[PDB]
Amino acid sequence: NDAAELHNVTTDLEKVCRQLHDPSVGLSDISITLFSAFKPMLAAIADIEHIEKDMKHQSFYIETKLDGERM
DNA sequence: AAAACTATGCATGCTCTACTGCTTCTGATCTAGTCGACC
Ligand SMILES: *OP(=O)(O)OC[C@H]1O[C@@H](n2cnc3c(N)ncnc32)[C@H](O)[C@@H]1O
Ligand SMILES: [Mg+2]
Repeated sequence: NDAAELHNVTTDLEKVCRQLHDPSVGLSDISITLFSAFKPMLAAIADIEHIEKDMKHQSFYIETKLDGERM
């Protein structure tokens, strides 16, 4: 039931298959752990007209986009 | 004076050791292409 969630945090099939061996027994809490790769949060295209509606009519942060690798 | 034994030179074959030329193997180099991973 909770395997995609664990893989989004560990990115290691071995841990997913070992920890989640019994379907009945789940994982109490799954979160980013040290020395375990986590799938980075990505960004979606924006239509400038509705930008405010996308920010729930509140303040937002503007930053520059950098041309390089993600680490 | 005549005959028998021996010495030395030379021809002859076979065997062994350098030098030139052809063929093949290795090393080194360059050029073209593939793959990982990102975006
Ligand atoms: O087009 P895309 O989906 O790759 O864009 C997202 C990527 O953009 C890079 N990036 C650069 N600067 C930022 C900031 N400030 N925040 C988030 N992402 C940023 C990342 O590499 C990202 O995956
Ligand atoms: Mg980028």
